[PDB]
Amino acid sequence: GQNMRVAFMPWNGYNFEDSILVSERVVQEDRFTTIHIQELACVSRDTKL
Amino acid sequence: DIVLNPLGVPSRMNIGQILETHLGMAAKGIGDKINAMLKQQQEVAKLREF
Amino acid sequence: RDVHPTHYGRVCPIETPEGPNIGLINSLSVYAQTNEYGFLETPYRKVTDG
Amino acid sequence: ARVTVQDAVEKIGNRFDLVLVAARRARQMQVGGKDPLVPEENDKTTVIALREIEEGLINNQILDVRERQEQQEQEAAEL
Amino acid sequence: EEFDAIKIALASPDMIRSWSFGEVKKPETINYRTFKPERDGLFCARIFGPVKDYECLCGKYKRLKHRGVICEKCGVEVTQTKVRRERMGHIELASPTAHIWFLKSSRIGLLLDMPLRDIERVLYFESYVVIEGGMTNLERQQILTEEQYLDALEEFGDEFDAKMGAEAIQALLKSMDLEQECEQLREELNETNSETKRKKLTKRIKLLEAFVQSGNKPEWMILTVLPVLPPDLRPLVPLDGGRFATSDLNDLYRRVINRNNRLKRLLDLAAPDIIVRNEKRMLQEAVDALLDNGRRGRAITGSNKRPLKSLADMIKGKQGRFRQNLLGKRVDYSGRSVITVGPYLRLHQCGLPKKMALELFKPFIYGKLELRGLATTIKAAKKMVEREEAVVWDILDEVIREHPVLLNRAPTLHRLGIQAFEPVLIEGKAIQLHPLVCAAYNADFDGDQMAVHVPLTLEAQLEARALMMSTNNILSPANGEPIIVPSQDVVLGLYYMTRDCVNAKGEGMVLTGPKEAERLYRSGLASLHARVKVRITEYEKDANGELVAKTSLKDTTVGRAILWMIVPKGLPYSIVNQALGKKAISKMLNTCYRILGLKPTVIFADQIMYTGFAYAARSGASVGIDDMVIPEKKHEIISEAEAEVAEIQEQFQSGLVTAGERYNKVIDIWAAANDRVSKAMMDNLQTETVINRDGQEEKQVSFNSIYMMADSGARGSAAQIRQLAGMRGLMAKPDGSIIETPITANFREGLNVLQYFISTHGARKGLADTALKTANSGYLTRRLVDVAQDLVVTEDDCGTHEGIMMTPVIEGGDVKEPLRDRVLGRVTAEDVLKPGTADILVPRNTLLHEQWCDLLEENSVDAVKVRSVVSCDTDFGVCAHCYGRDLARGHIINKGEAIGVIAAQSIGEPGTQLTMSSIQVKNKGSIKLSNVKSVVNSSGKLVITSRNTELKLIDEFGRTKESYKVPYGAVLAKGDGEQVAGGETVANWDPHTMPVITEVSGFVRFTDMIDGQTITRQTDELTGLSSLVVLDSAERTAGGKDLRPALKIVDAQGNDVLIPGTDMPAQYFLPGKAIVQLEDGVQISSGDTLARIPQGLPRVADLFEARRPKEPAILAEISGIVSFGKETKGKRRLVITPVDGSDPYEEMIPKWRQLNVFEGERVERGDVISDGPEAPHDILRLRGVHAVTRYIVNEVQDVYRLQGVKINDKHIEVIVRQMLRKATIVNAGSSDFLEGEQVEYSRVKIANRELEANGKVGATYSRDLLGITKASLATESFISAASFQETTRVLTEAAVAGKRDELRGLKENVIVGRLIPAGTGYAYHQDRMRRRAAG
Ligand SMILES: [Mg+2]
Ligand SMILES: [Zn+2]
Ligand SMILES: [Zn+2]
Repeated sequence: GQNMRVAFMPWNGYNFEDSILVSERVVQEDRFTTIHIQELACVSRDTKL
Repeated sequence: DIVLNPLGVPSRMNIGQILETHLGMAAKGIGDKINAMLKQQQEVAKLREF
Repeated sequence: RDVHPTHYGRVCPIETPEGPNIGLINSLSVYAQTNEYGFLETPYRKVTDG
Repeated sequence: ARVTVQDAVEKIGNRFDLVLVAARRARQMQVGGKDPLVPEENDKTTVIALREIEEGLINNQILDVRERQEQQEQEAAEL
Repeated sequence: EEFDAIKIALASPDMIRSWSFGEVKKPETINYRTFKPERDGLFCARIFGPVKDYECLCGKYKRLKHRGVICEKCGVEVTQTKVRRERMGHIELASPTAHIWFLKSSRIGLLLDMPLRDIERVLYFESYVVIEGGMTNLERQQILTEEQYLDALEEFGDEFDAKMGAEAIQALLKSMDLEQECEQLREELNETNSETKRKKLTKRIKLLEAFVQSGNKPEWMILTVLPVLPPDLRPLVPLDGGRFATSDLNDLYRRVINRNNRLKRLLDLAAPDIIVRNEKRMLQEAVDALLDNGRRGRAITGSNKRPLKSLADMIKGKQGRFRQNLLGKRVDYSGRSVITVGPYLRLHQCGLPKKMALELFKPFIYGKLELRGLATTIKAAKKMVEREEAVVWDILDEVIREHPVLLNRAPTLHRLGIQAFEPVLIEGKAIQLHPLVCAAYNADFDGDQMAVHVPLTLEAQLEARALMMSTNNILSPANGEPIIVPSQDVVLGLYYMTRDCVNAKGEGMVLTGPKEAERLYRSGLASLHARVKVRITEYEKDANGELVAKTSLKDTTVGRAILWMIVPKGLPYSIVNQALGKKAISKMLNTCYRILGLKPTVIFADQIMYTGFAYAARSGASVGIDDMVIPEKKHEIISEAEAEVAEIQEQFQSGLVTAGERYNKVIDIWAAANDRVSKAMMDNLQTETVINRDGQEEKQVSFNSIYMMADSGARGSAAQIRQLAGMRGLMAKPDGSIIETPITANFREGLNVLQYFISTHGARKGLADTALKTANSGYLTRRLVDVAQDLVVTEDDCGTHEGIMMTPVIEGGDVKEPLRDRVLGRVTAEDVLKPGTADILVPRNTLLHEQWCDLLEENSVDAVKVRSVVSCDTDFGVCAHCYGRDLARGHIINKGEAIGVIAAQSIGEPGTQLTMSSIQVKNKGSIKLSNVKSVVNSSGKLVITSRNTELKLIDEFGRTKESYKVPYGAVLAKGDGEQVAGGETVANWDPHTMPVITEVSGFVRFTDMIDGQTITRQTDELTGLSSLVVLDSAERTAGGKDLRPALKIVDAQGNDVLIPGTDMPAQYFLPGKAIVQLEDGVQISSGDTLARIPQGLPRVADLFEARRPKEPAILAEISGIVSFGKETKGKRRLVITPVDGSDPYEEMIPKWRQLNVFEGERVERGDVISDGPEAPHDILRLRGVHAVTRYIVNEVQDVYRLQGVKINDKHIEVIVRQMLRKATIVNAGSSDFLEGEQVEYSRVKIANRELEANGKVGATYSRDLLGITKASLATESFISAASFQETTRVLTEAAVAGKRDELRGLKENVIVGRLIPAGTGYAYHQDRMRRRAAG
């Protein structure tokens, strides 16, 4: 994972029951970005027609 | 960066998590002086002592 | 599914899922090996007269 | 009204008849083209029924009367 | 379309011919190359019909010139489609073979007076059988072997009837007429009605006249013409890979159809009879295999080496069509997401994400597009939905306003499983909730999947508004306290907001308005916790619901002034003048809707978490390492703990102390050391905070927010703050050993390796248990909704008479459940009084709400008659005046709301956490003990000579405070009707003996007991004096084991000293372990001791299972004198004697258990005789019904109350009222002799026959109690009994009965799809029934 500077206080109910909170700085420096590679295919057949 | 709920510490008995957080405060606590001494760009033999 | 005290050093007691297969899936320890017959083994340092 | 209906249940006394009295009254506002009795304040077809029940202008007995005054005159138009 | 009922019968061979459309002959299915079906196959068009419409196979008839003809060259029908699921097929069989449900479920062996292994002797053609004896040396149903069959041919040849095969059973059933059978059975039943002859024979009589009334014929038990499943439900479809796939049925027919053809080909060639009989084996293997594969032997398998799916597994179990496609289903207009929390909302609004809500309302968007006319056509609107014009976001915004939506979470625990909100659209990809309702679902915010639903119709669009908006239920139906309790973080900052300390500057200043009281905080002049007098302005309804004002100052802090702006003018100041933990806030919430209505509380709850979180963030609460402090009075105490465990390490090696007692001593000192370390750490977190203020030093409450977390009890408690400080107590290996050395050190100074390893057992034993319990419990909840499904409140007030009297449960300890809190929500069973005599408060029925619980509370009442659900006697239901207050709404229940589900739900839900002498009175009190027989001792005090006595500690009034049970043979030092002292042991005796104490006074002699004949004499070794020691039954010699050794208490003459006040003699007829101390001639007095007789969720599983225990403490049939039976030929017997009636009875008793009564003692009927737990059915047979249920609801409520889960008793009451849904009848006159029937129907017919029709021509009844595995099974309906368990034995026993169904149950009204006769639909279903009166 990554390192990040962490605090500890209740906020305006955004950490009510185990729910964690970010800034935009952790998205601007893109430290939590992943890539994915999916797969698509197509087949060609012969029918009776 | 990250804010989270401080009411998860005693009722999971995870005093290891509070124990982890202090070291990382020290982990950059050596690193920042290195960044304080590299851009200010003092010397080699000042650094090798530190 | 219970952990016998012969699991010590050969099969770890923490690394297991918490689904319905909770007592079945187990992993071996760090330094364990497989003997020539098939039994498990674990190293120990031999004390000789203290 | 909007979030509650609790003062209207006094106006009947039953929970489940409060379902069917608005179920009839809102049904005629959908396909018939009848006019409401309480002003809208920009609401859909279902919630404007419960205001009239809160003001008591729609009750289970009285709803048939406006059909009965209609039914006694609708067959009067043909014969 | 609409039908009234459902009906079963047996299918005729001619009735199978009627429905069918063609006789299948050839087993082909598709012509292999061009994918078209072949004639007379499993997909033949001449039988079943088309695939297309108006298109023939050979292509002869086209262009609709040929409309009304079948295309004769190809035989395909012409007419309209959707017929491929409706028609059925038939096949002819060569030899008629036997069905499989009537063989090894047998219903023919019952009917043909033969065991099933001997009727199997015909169906494999190993044994002949005889139809009828023409010559009378042979008889009907004679088993003959093959060579013995040939001896029959060598005797007569033609004058007897004996075949071998499945044809014979067909001929056997045609032979007997049922009338001269059944009329002979009733002629045979009356002569000998012994018990094994009784119930066995009438089971035939249950079925035999049933066949007459059903009108069927028992030859239809054997099929000759087999039906065929339609071609759609066994499909053969080309796949996405270009191959095919068939269901398993469409080759099993190719077993039957092929083995049919091999028979008809064979018989016209006339093979010998070892080949032909082998053919009729395989059809009976194959007509088995169509009906069932895994029943009769090794199953028939396909190529995958797995069993083939039969026709029975279509209906059997959870894999079948019942629980996977009929009751639950899939539904459209649906979706799911991860859940998350957004606290900016109000209470009824929930989130809904954008690009989820575009598909979820796609029919709504098209209609409003065609109504405004911005879309020209439907396909254009689908063209414009990808354009995403801004008005599409407006039209969606137009349509989502005030259109409710359902929220779900699987699995549904109880009634709050689904609610209904109004949506508010955000731009993300997640569902937002309101934070207060997470505790209602038991959903935590860690990655669930909550699902949405959209109600289509106009009624459900009202039904979300009318019943399941989040405001309209804040009362959870388990117990009348709100589920909208502040949960986890809201209680933190609000506890911060009310706090007392002297630290804050500006303390003692006076604030005039609460408005400007906030002003001093907000610019930052003093902290919120500092004491300054504030003018407060409150309002009360002390007039006739009318507000008056009062205004004054009160000495409080400035924080409590700010919270005053939220309570809406209707409750005094004292609710927020306190420390305000979670014990206070929830009962503050209960106070509002008690007084103020409902509209304030939804606003009052909403204004909590607004001001709750906003001050917590202004507060800030953290946690640190040195914040949780390790004290100083622990390790020196551990240094004392090393100074005592090293001591008995040495004393163990000496050989003085044992092993097991040493195991009790280290657990005496180390487990109590969890409490010795408790006083060091609580002292070091309570009053270590010292902030001085205008003095030397001071004391106050804590400033760590760790105590302030713990005393709230959201997360953390008195024990949970200890393991953060010291050792975490004790550990146990789950194999069975509890260690002598548990943890000593703590979480801040480390754990050792072996201490870490043993502490794994505390996890993995418990962690695997949660899942298993969860699995068991969901099975239990399914088995609770089944037995209680029928209850709806049909009538308002049945008007029956008295029922249960109510008593508190506080015996054995302190006040546990007050009498007011059980009787709340119930009604008065009668006109009940006040202790001021003849002051009645009720005309026989009032709702007992909290306003009248005041009048109960000022007096001293502890006894009140309560109209239960047991005495309710309406037809098919219960009435409102017998069920009282619906706890979920808060009034009397309206007529038509469902009952049995709401009781079966609220028993099921808490079961997840379910599985994890010298008598001293507390205070003084008057001594009132009744139903006693006591005598004055030689010492002079009270001796307990009766088993029925138990103590009661009474206040100055008459109420009970304490009570303890006292057994026989006990000694007191006090008296009854007197006054005693506090801190006093009033009862003192040796309990380890069961002494043989004596009310009689006189000499004791050595008669009726002879040494060497009755017993032996083993004298006391030390002093020399003993008595004729009474030895055990078999341990003595058998030459005088017949003589009951009777010590005779004698007089100055030496005659029979009787019982005091009666003529019956007093001699103890003692079994063994009776060691008398005093010698011959030693005189006894009143109270002289002659001898001494020394000494989880499965619980809630068995008690509604009605499972019998292993040693039932059986009770007395009748009163009177009791004696002993025979000389234990296996077991002893009990010749008891009634006072005047029939005294014959004796039965087997296992004498080896310690008896209570003896061979000469008197008893009243219905008293404990043997020892142990007691079976509920014997309580039903001996006591009534009220003493049974008052035992049960005492039993199961204590298992929950030990875990601290409050259930109202009204839920558990109605499941025993649906536990008694049957009865066995005693006498006769209109009905059967003894067999079972429904006890609702008895009170109908005795209100018909034993009412004004006759004097008595009906019958009297017993009552039966039946466990939940079959109490659902024997029901007037059958599909509900077919819904869940044992799916073969539910159909077949009803299949030959000729049963029918009036669709009474609600479950059967789910699978038809009509309205449920409950909830809303109870207004509808009363209309359709009365149209059936004249219709
Ligand atoms: Mg959750
Ligand atoms: Zn054709
Ligand atoms: Zn009732």
